[PDB]
Amino acid sequence: RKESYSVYVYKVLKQVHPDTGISSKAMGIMNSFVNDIFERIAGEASRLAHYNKRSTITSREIQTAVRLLLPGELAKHAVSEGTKAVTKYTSS
Amino acid sequence: SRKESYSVYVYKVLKQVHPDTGISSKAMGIMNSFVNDIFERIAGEASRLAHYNKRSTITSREIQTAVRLLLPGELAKHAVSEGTKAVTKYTSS
Amino acid sequence: TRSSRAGLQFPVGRVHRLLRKGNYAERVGAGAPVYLAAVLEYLTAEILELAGNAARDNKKTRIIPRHLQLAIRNDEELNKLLGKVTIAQGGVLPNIQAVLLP
Amino acid sequence: KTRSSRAGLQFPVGRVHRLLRKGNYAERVGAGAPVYLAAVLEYLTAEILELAGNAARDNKKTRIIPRHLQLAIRNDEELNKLLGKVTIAQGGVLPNIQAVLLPKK
Amino acid sequence: YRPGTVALREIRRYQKSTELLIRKLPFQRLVREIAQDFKTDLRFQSSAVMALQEASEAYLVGLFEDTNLAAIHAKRVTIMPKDIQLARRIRGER
Amino acid sequence: PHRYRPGTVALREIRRYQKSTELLIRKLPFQRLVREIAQDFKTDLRFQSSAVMALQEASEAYLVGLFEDTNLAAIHAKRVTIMPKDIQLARRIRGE
Amino acid sequence: RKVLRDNIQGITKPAIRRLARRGGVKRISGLIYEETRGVLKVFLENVIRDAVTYTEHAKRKTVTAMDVVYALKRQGRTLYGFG
Amino acid sequence: LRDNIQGITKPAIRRLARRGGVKRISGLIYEETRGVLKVFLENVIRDAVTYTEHAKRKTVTAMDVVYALKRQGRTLYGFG
Amino acid sequence: LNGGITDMLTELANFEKNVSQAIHKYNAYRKAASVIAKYPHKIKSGAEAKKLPGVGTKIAEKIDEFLATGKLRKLEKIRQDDTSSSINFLTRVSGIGPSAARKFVDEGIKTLEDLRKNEDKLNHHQRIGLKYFGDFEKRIPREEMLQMQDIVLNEVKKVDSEYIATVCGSFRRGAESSGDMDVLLTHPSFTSESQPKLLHQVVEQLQKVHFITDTLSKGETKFMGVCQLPSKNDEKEYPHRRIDIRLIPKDQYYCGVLYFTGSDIFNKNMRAHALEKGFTINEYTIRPLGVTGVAGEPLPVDSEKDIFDYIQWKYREPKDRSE
DNA sequence: TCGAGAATCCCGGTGCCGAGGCCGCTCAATTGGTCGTAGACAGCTCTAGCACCGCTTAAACGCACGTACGCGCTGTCCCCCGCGTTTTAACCGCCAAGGGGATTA
DNA sequence: CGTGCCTGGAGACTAGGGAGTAATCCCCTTGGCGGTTAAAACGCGGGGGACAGCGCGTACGTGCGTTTAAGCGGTGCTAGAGCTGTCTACGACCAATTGAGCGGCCTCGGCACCGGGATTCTCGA
DNA sequence: TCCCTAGTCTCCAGGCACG
Repeated sequence: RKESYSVYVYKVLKQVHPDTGISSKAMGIMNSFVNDIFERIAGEASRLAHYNKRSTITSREIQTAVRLLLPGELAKHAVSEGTKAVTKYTSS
Repeated sequence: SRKESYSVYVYKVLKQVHPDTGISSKAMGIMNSFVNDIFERIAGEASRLAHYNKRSTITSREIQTAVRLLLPGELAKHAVSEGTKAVTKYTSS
Repeated sequence: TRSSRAGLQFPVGRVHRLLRKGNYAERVGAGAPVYLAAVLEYLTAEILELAGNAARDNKKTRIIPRHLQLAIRNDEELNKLLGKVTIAQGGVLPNIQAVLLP
Repeated sequence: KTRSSRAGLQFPVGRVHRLLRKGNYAERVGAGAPVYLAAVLEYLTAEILELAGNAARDNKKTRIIPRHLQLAIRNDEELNKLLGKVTIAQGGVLPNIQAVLLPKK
Repeated sequence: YRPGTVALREIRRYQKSTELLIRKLPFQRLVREIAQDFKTDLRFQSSAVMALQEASEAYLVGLFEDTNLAAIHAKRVTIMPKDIQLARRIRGER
Repeated sequence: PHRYRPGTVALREIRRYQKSTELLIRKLPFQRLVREIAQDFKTDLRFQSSAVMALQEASEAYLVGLFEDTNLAAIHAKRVTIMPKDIQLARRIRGE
Repeated sequence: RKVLRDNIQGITKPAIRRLARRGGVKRISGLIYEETRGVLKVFLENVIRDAVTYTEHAKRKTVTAMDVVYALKRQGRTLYGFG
Repeated sequence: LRDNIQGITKPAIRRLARRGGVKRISGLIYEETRGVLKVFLENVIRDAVTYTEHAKRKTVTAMDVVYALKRQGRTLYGFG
Repeated sequence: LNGGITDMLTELANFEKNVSQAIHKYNAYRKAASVIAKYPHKIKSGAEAKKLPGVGTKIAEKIDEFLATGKLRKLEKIRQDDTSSSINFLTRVSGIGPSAARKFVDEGIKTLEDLRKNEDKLNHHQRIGLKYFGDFEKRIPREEMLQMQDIVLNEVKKVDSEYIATVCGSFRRGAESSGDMDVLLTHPSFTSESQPKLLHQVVEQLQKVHFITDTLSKGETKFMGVCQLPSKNDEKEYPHRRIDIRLIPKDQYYCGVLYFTGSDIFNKNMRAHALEKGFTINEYTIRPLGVTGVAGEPLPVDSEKDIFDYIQWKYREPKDRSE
């Protein structure tokens, strides 16, 4: 399996468009996109933490790095979804 | 707090290079920034290689590879020569 | 489960372990993996929805890399997100200069 | 005995070791890595400083000015490739005048 | 047919398509030739060769698009080597 | 009466603006513009004087690079005057 | 204590001319000033957004110079010497 | 070897330019294009062989090519 | 029966309070000392006292060392510290605290002789504290405190019959002595939604009758100064005492007086009873507490008994308000 | 091609501030131990990169051939450069209001 | 269609973070005022760059006959990619330990600056 | 300094990923 997220990709795709298929090449491209975004966000968070001299990786720095990376409306919607997700995880 | 910089090492190297040359404090800070930039770049390259090599140690082989990657042109070829010989001294007590 | 507890789709524990083994920080927040998974899911959702729009523009029921590249070029914020990333066999967005036209 | 003296270097070795350990760059750090990094730093610093001193001799100024360092960096090609996306504060730009802009009659 | 009409048709056909348009055997030969300058008797995975070919195609496509944009900027319809050098200087390659 | 050639004071000071390394940007207007731009991001935020000087220097560098690119572009079109269309072409070629 | 606006005109035509001559342009049209102001505003805004974000992530109220350096690296400028 | 740079045919270069949306290409373009192609390929293959040698492996892997392309600033998708 | 441990912990707490500038240690040491003095049993082992809440590792180790050796090495070394002793002596005077005493010791001023010799370096409050350093440290007898309270009440009634002055605190609780006088004053025209000179008139009346001798600070809500009961033309003059008078709204005067009556344990017990009864009780008023903890509109306050019945608690006299 | 004139350079002299230079004081590199283990190394197994060969077929290669568009020529025009003139703002200094910090309750 | 792990929840143990704000007074900070003087705005030739059209020619698309190398279908065949099992150097970690480095405080000439005078381009005729 | 909540190991298992 080599630690892929393809099952999650298919689940989310069916969540968005349950009536369409995906190529294996397309699935690999999406997996690489997810990996690249993860690495970029992680490097941004680490650089922020060192720049803020903190010895932990926290959700505050995650939101900061995401706001750095994503463009305006995309950053607003993504941070909104992340805040709601954190609210649901902490409350429940 | 105590701030760390390579100012003394830079001054000693400059004296070793040009015995009768001065330098400004702003120039010293520029040199410090260059040194820090090269340090961070080499460190990140070596870490990326080690993750690519899935190794848990940072070896002198990774330093040679990092120098071969980041450094351009003849500066790449001479520096490794200066490295391994210096590494030889570390292996020569 | 943790992905059930957050209600998301990507494996949150997988992301936690990836952050742990990524050697990015001494300590890693527990809700930090939730936030990272949420952002990844958001981005993947927007990418897939644009992909489905482009696929139905091409009347094809399979997601194709050409449609993916066309969507990535067609969205301004997404194009600026992944401008320096190349997609295999995705082609290029059709763009003919007006001066080339007769 | 200092490790930089044990290598014969001028830049600090153990300082680099402490920075690399604190840099969270890797799980483990080998001994010869600080030696190689220090050697590379010394070589780059020497190459920059020699060019700067030559420029200052050409500029007839005993101290090194940031413009002198910038001119030296623009003079060398490998350094320019190394520092192409680096800006020198108060370094100016190398004299570059267009041939079409030259006046002829 | 009309000069340009075939050209524009081929332009649109190439922009709609997604193939490589590069001979894989000559590309492998060129990659091996360049690799001989770096390390003799080296092996290359086939998928790696296809990926390198595709990356080369991407770089060439970007460079050619920039060259055409420059030609329109230089009020010229034919792309000339001066445009390629102007783009490479503007793009910061050399 | 002794007026220099119409393209000679222009050729003058180009060497003088290349040999010098000053800011060439008025510091008070730069700080005012910086404060104006930062207020739309956040009201009642402080900017250090060193920060303002560095930002001014960075903007000067970006503008210098863009202007050099535009000069090369005008030379590409066998022209002398720098045009806003040339600046647009340069920005497109950079990718911004 | 009173906020101000319309400082984009603060970049005077003489200033633009000096900057261009430093860049080395023989002749400049008058329309260059407006577009130059626009490009400068765009670049400064792109840098300042990330600068303010870096400042607030550090929960500080002053725009720090190290934050500016981090932003310049984020935008791939990496000015040296300062900080 | 066997003028492998000449392997990029003039019709192939024209096909690439049409994919690049070029309406007319001069005759000198076909050689400088080959030159630039070599330059990009050389600057990529150098780093690739460097990575593979640091891998101490006798075969060039595709993931090495991807890592080098990222080191060359051109992110590529389609290999992992 | 832990007097010595409490005494040695009090001076240790002073080191964390005024010298170390660590309230996070001073308050903890003070709570531990209060609990040790509150235990009517002999302390034999640090582990035995560790059963009491608020006593941890450092406190237990210090108590064991004090019991075994009769002193503490750190305490002995810090008591002999000239800088620490000078800072502690300087902080004893009002107006000088941690930073003030630290700067004074840094500037060579270590004794009251330097304090008098540097009157230019002392502010009005600091000068008043230096002038009345010995007078402020004396206790005020219940007879002298009652006489001064009666004089203040007479001055208030002369200033305004609608003025209401209440002497809260230990004197209200019936203690035979207090270190200072704390008066809570109200006016029917001064409410939560209602003059800035009402306290000024009372201050002028008290100063005119030569009751208040000096004023440290005077605002529209509270005034603090030094006052002293006059002698009968043949006896020694009474020592100066600190008098503070705070003006409160009519709807807030009863809650302020109840809070200032004490004691701290009684206030905590009443607040806990109110919180368990779904109410919040403060110095200003008492408010209902919602199901989500959101406080409603504060209930009207007109008497202490009304507040006690608000939290469903029997009204207790201030003498019974020890805990 | 000189020549007046104007921008530039060089040289002397001047004053001022920072590069270094020194010196006392520390915490971070050194010494010298241990101790779990990363990977080093030997070894074994499958697999994909070669490696090659016959067929096909279409990309390509070379070649007539028109034409258009790059370019060089021309005039022609108007925009911005140079030089002088008139505000003007920035800028350095010089002032006073409030934000943060102090003790104390 | 079993089936093969596996993170999810629950101990077990351990580290940062906050446990007190109001009331009054004072200093540092910051924002506005004012002369002034370099500097920016304005204004006016005019001439030199921008630019539009004409001629042309040659070089590049374009259609076509041909071929040859690239796919493309076999075929095998092994170098080495990858995975496994030890053990062993070896990096990490701990506890003194001293000294390279750091902070503070001179100082004296490098170097900016000024001013004059000599230098040399430079437009104009 | 004491605390309390959150970041580590660890530790099986009803259950998701896999071929």
